[PDB]
Amino acid sequence: KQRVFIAGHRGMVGSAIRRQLEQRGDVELVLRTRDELNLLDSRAVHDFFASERIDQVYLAAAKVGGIVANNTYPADFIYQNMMIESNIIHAAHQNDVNKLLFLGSSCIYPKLAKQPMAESELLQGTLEPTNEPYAIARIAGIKLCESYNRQYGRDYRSVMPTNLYGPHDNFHPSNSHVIPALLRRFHEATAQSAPDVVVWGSGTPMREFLHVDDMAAASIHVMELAHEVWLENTQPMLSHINVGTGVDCTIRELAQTIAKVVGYKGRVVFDASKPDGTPRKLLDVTRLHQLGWYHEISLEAGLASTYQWFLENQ
Amino acid sequence: KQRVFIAGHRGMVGSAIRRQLEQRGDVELVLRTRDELNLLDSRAVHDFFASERIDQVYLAAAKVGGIVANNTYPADFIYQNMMIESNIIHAAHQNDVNKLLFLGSSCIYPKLAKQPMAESELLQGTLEPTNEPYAIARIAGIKLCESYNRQYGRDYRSVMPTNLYGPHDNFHPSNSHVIPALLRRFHEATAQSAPDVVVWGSGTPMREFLHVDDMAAASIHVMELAHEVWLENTQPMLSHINVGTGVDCTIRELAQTIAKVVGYKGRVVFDASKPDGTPRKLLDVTRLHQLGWYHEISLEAGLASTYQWFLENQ
Ligand SMILES: NC(=O)c1ccc[n+]([C@@H]2O[C@H](COP(=O)([O-])OP(=O)(O)OC[C@H]3O[C@@H](n4cnc5c(N)ncnc54)[C@H](OP(=O)(O)O)[C@@H]3O)[C@@H](O)[C@H]2O)c1
Ligand SMILES: NC(=O)c1ccc[n+]([C@@H]2O[C@H](COP(=O)([O-])OP(=O)(O)OC[C@H]3O[C@@H](n4cnc5c(N)ncnc54)[C@H](OP(=O)(O)O)[C@@H]3O)[C@@H](O)[C@H]2O)c1
Repeated sequence: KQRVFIAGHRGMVGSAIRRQLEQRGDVELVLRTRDELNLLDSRAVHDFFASERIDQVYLAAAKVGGIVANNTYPADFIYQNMMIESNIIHAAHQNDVNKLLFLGSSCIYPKLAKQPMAESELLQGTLEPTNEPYAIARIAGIKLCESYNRQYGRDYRSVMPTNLYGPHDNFHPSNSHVIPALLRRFHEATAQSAPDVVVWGSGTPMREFLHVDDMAAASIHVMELAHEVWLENTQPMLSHINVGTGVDCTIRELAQTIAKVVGYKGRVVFDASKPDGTPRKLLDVTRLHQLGWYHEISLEAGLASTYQWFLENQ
Repeated sequence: KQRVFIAGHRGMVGSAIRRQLEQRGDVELVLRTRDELNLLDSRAVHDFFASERIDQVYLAAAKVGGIVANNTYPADFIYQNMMIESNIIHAAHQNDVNKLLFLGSSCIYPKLAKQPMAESELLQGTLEPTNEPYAIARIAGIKLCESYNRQYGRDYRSVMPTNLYGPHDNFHPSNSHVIPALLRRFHEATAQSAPDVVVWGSGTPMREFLHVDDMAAASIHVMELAHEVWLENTQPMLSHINVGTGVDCTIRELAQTIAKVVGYKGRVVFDASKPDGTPRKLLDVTRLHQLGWYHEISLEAGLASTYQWFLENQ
């Protein structure tokens, strides 16, 4: 059996990967909670790699937050992500771990990128300021992977998710991520018999959403492809792979779908006196498709299962 | 007296800073060689900051090299610079060091930036591939400084030099940096009575060069300006300051000047069958000038003194 370390295994993405691999009689999972292993401590991370005989790493540990957190604690987001990724990648190489998958973010891309965003949009323009420190740390993780690949002949791959949703998200009305926020807001409005739920903006911007279990499936698929196939569809210094659906949906359609999913019978209202973001933002997933993976979970089916998860975990 | 840690004090830039501050009866220098303090070791760096009562840090330690090294050892250049800067900045903040100057590189700028390059060219386009890993590590250092400034109210400033030359450079014919390489090549051609020295390219590209002692002077000037004056001339998320002359010179003029400086009486020859780089590359130093510093060392005077340094240190 392959000994697989899922860093960050209790996180939203890491736990989705663990759920699928836990079914794999060919894999032996090696898991450490934060309390057992602080990924910021270089010595502790090296001691772990020197004693645990790992074959593969899923690097799903990160300091991640929403708009308020990213603007309020920028040093936490840059410093902690730099250190976690540098520690893990360095220790993996020192202990002859040849396979690693770095799970990043779509905040890597420029604020005004061409849509849909192909992987080659990386570094083509200015970042969103809210996420800039975090994004630079994420980009440094990709470039660590590519530099170890080039200098040492490692196989350190990387995937960048689009907006994610699903079990183990933060379902609080204040979340800046629209899916969990709206699921929660509509749930509470249906409990209260509120006449309406008002969403800021016009509802016209188009966005892209992927269920976390699809993210995990794509991630395992990308990790386990033959190296020559992964090489054919990447370039050494442009190596990351976008993971998503490649399909747009208006915030209007999303909100109306959520309202149906939850059984809300009041009105969804958009307040267009508040500003919209850019008109369209989504990943180009041609590379992923070419690599033979296509998502399985449609928005309405994924929202419904995600809401059932929330219901069972209130 | 202010207790000033010059990280990297034996380096080309760090030693220039040390030469000038060593004359300052208001400053107490705290210096550690690599053998005494490995800047990659987070624990050792934190122990140093916890015991040495530092007031100011000049962060001049880095893993720096030329074209062959950057392409050959990309992981060394990204990983070591990430760790040195993350360790120092984190330990400085944990121990209430409020003032720091991060000394970076002009490789931060896009390959096809607008010339002359203002600070706002950062992140506007794709990096030069040779230096990409190094450049990302450098950019992460700026963004660490800005994030600690914003989250904690620190005063972690940053300067980006143009091409540097001067004492303590590597004067080997194989250096990819044109000034030290040409000084050495012309020195050897004058020793050998070689009829000519052939330089690849046409000699038409325009480049910018700054003597290291000017770099050090500008760096100390920027570190010691009042914070409100530094704030007036920067922005929190666009905080770095270019250090240079702002003036172009053709590689032709440079080579002919070097030949005169060394006393070569053979011919300088350009072989235009070999390709040139971009036609023009230099920093816009308006911000530095506005902050009241202007370079003092002209090219011919700086080449002559630098050659006299080489002569005395063969
Ligand atoms: N506040 C937000 O809006 C928010 C936050 C997280 C996730 N999300 C949603 O979930 C999506 C995916 O999140 P994600 O899975 O990347 O993040 P995540 O759910 O926060 O998972 C990151 C995992 O890394 C662990 N970790 C962080 N630092 C560690 C350290 N020093 N040592 C060991 N473990 C460490 C975290 O543990 P600890 O929790 O113990 O720190 C956590 O289990 C995000 O894109 C967003 O859609 C939203
Ligand atoms: N090969 C090249 O072409 C080359 C190399 C260096 C400088 N330069 C010229 O000099 C210009 C400025 O160079 P620079 O001053 O930034 O570089 P530098 O002269 O190499 O100085 C960097 C200093 O940091 C020290 N350092 C690096 N890692 C360290 C660690 N882990 N612990 C403690 N000390 C550490 C180095 O010590 P150690 O030497 O002991 O590693 C060195 O003293 C470059 O732009 C170029 O013009 C050229």
